Amino acid sequence: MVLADIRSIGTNTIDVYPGKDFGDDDPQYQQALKYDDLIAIQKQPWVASATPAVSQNLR
Amino acid sequence: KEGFDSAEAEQQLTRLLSLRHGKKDFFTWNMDGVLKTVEKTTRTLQLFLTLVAVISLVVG
Amino acid sequence: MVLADIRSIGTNTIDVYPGKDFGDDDPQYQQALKYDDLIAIQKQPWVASATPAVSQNLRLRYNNVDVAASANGVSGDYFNVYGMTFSEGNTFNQEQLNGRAQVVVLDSNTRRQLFPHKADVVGEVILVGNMPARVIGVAEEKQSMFGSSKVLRVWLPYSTMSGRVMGQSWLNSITVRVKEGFDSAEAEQQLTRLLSLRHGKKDFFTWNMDGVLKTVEKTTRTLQLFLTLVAVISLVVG
Amino acid sequence: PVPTYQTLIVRPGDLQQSVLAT
Amino acid sequence: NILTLADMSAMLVKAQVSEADVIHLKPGQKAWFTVLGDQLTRYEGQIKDVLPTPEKVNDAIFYYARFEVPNPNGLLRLDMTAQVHIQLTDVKNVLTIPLSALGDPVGDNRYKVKLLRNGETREREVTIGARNDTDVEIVKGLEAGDEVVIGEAKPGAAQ
Amino acid sequence: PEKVNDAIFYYARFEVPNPNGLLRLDMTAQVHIQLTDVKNVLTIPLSALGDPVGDNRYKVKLLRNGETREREVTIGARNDTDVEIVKGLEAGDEVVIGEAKPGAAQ
Amino acid sequence: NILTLADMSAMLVKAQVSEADVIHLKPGQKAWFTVLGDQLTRYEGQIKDVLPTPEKVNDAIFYYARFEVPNPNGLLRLDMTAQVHIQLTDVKNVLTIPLSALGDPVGDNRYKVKLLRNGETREREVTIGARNDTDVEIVKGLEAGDEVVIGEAKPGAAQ
Amino acid sequence: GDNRYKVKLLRNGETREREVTIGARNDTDVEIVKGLEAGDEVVIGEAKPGAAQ
Repeated sequence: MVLADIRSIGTNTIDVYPGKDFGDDDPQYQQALKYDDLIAIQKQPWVASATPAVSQNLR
Repeated sequence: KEGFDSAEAEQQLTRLLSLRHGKKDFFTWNMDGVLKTVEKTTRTLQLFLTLVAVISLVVG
Repeated sequence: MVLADIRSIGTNTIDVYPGKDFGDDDPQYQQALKYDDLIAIQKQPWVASATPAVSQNLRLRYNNVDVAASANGVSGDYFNVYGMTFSEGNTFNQEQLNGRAQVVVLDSNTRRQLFPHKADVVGEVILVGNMPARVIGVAEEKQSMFGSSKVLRVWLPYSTMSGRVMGQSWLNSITVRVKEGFDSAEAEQQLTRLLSLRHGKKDFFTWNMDGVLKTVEKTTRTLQLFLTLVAVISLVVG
Repeated sequence: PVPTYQTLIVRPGDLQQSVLAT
Repeated sequence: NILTLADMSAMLVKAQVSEADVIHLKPGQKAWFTVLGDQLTRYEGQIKDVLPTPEKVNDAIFYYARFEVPNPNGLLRLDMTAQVHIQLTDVKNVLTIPLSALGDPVGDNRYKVKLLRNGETREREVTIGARNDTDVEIVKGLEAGDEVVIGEAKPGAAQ
Repeated sequence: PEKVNDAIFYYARFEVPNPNGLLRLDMTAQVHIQLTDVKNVLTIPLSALGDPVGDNRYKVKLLRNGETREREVTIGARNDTDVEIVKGLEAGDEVVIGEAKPGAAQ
Repeated sequence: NILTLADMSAMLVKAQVSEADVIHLKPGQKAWFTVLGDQLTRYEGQIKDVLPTPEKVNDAIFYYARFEVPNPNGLLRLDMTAQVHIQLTDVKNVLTIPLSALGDPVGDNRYKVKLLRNGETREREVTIGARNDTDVEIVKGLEAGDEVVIGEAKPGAAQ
Repeated sequence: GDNRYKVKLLRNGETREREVTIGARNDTDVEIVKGLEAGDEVVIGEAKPGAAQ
């Protein structure tokens, strides 16, 4: 039960962190990330998939 | 995929992103390996519990 | 062991929050949170103590090495109540908490970068942001957590940070420790009403710790129940 | 458990209060 | 603005002391400073005065002060960072307790454990007035030459 | 008034004498203003309050019957310790400041 | 502003050296640079001078320096990024210690075990400020030709 | 980030790296101009310098 709950995440994530780490601000604020990259990023055969992720609040 | 190890490729992707971008920056957090170790942990708990139980039962 | 790791954060803590909850931005960005607010907040008898919290990453020039680093305006009970071990030096007196000394705590790793020499830390001064700061204490991490890949981190009395290198009244949060062995559920709503009072609106947004504490306690003791019971039953069968 | 204690020899010192500034 | 000019025969420093300490700082008090880039090469001189008009960086007001350092050899580029030590008073022939091991009951009373010749640590209440960035000028309750368990002190604890 | 984002503010002025040349310009200054007595009236402890709507103000209290009962009250003045209560509660009444329950006998 | 003009026959560079090192950088010192887009095609020349007026980027003050690279071929577009290696010094007839072997006691002291003619190794404290990515410059502290234990250094321990 | 070692396999069956200069970083493969001979096998997977296969 617990293992299926955990491995439910796609085996389990390598989210891009363009800064330093979770506590970072400005270098993390500046971001050269490109979805175009995902092309060659997906080029590696072992990579079953890799996906875009972004979000924001709005009124 | 492949059942492939998380420990590998991330370093390949490390240099990869160190290339496709001119500088290291992606600074991503490791996958699956945490699942690996927690799996070893839980199965280890299975080992302790089931083994002491069965030993006690043999004592029975 | 595990509880000591958990109760290492004592009883209790009501960190003050803006906005709504953890994910909020602008309402959370704005903070109607005077540190003065703590006065009446500390006035409540059931409270044992309550402390301010704030933090700011900033560039740090020094001799030759010149890099930005995160920093943390906090209580002197911080490393104390966390029980965090010191690489060197001590925390600070409340008197010198009022003294606004340029004393400061740093990562051991930060020293690793700053000091290839491994020179003695105490009495040395390094500017933070702009203000010079006479470093003294530095503390070793009390956790492994190597996967955290921790970066540069720094600690100040909050009075100095929020004060003479920020000046804002609105700190990031305020720890609130109850006395009496008092329940987490009760009074937190009363403090909620308190913020519904001293502020005119629903802005408490705080999280809490005997809830999760007591429940994981029941959980672990429950594990003790299952394990010890099945064991003893099997042994009686023996 | 060693009762070892870090310690110092107090002496009639002279005040060095001055502070600093960027 | 065609072109700016400047006289570098002598360099002025803007020492931005915090507003909390500006009440002191009597003119002509002697002070010294040093640049980050040369690590250890002390410069020194008289303080000149205090600027009447403050400017702030968001939080916390700051007040300037000036020196008049000589500039041989063409060193010291404009707007170079410079750490600055301003001098407060030097009362002497008096002990000051390191803050590392202070005990402060009530916030007024002040116990302090110290090692004895017996090897027995024992605390004493002490009164203290003056306080320092690093220590506190004790006035009563402890003799000079006393061993003082700066680390992990407890009362009554023989070592 | 000149606002600073949230909350409007209003100024007030003194005229302090300045001997000895002290007090630099734009120095921070903590300020106490005297308000006034509002005596001859009950003031409720802050914890004791029941505060529905944020307008309404029920107040559970103990009766001679030993049964608690709330009374809605009007309260304007507020203090760090208590709040003034002009109406809705008689003097000499006990007030179940702790673990109050409306309609409940003790 | 109808239009603008520029003499593209000599491309001046704005090498923004940090304030920590501006105290050095003596004029006429030889230096070289390279662009990101051509990877490996070194350009080089004399340093010309240093600009008196710094311009900060929030944190950390910086000071410019200029060269005078020839520009044939019509290459080198304006405001191109350029990595810059400014010759710090050309010290010579002087020993340097490999980084792997050196020990660094206290925070200033530097023990360095060396083989002796006796064949018994002995450490020596050495004074070193100058340092490179691969080595630390030792003007003084070790007699020339002494062998040094690059690995597993042990004072007083013969090989 | 300047130097470019490249482990390859020899006829000996022993792998050996060679430092190489490379200009173009074409998206599929980089363009090596020097430091490696043609016809050489290249241990693209799980490479180890100085290691016989």
